[PDB]
Amino acid sequence: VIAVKEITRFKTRTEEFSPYAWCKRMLENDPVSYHEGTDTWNVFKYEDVKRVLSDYKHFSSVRKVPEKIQITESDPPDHRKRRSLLAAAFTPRSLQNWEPRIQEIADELIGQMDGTEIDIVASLASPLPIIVMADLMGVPSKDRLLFKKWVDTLFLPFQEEVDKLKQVAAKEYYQYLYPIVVQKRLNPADDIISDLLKSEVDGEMFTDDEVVRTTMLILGAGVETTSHLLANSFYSLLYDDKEVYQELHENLDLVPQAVEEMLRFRFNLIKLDRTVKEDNDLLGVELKEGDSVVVWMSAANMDEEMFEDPFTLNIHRPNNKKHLTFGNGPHFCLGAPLARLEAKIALTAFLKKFKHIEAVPSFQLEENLTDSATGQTLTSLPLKASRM
Ligand code: HEM
Repeated sequence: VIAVKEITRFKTRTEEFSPYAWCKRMLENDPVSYHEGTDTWNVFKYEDVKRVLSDYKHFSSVRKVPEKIQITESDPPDHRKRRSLLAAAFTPRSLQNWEPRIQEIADELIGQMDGTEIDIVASLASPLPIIVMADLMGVPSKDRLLFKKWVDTLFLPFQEEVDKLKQVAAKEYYQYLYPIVVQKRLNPADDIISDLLKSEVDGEMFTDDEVVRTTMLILGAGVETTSHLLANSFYSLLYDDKEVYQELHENLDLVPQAVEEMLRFRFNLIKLDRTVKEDNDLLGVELKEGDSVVVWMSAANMDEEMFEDPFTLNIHRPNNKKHLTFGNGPHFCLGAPLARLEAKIALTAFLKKFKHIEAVPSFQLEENLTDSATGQTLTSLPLKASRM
């Protein structure tokens, strides 16, 4: 694995969190770039990133976990089958049915917020995805705090005393959930575990172990990323364009468009890796089998060939939803509708309750950021809210 910081070599976390000047420089001066220190080819332009992510015949997701559940690191023809197995639990019917459940959870969390000082990461951005996933999975509401404790340890964290805590949590999680999975095979309900147990593609079906382990992968894909989107949205409403909050407060139908502009502009720096599978000179440079390619979706999202005035936050830009933050092609995020729905529901609920927010002047961004797979992520974000 190549960390972003090995390529950017930025001095501060802040420059990764707000990397606009670097993206511009790469897009304009070196859009298909060889980085000798990591032996990577780096792709920045929108059209090139989109093509690389479509062209699984030349750019593989297999680098260098039971196989049936390894969806991200697989290529066609197995990838399609493995994705379809999981997709049975994320149908549009299910997503529509989830909306009132997610609403109720967001209402409970916002319910507990008071003109007092709120840590939006601790009070909303972290817990909402976790509590939602517990509910959607079919974990009994009585065990929510216990489940959340394991998820916090495993997926927001954060010592080779840490390794030990995670080993213990993973075992506790597995021995909690496995008997639930067993019970649900015999008595299905309307929940993710039950839908996974019934899923069948070309005669392939999940074992109970595979169901449990798929739930752990779902958490690993969805918790920290969704929390990053929620926290960054509030960051942007506090520090990027202060008028946007008022616009959304007076017109809640703008919230989905605002979420797409946060995915475009405030999800930094997200990249994906591929490995060349078939020799090719289609990016205009010849790459041979085994070469490493890094596609920078954060930069593609700032490409003026696709997005007008790309270094400005603009929720009215007509084509923000063409961003590449969820990928493109065969591996495009299976969670994207859920992620979009959680963010719309959370923001809307907060906007209903609070007329104004304001930044806390003592907050230092550099001291409240940590690494993640999808870019620098906020460990807290304080704000003052006016119930007004
Ligand atoms: C803002 C939130 C999210 C972001 C930005 C995000 C981003 C991504 C990206 C970029 C990929 C493509 C990886 C690749 O091509 O190598 C991906 C794949 C995936 N995402 Fe997400 N994701 C998010 C939330 C979620 C959630 C909530 C779930 C599940 C509940 C989830 C499940 C998946 C799965 C299963 C894949 C693999 C799909 C495949 O390989 O066919 N994601 N996501």
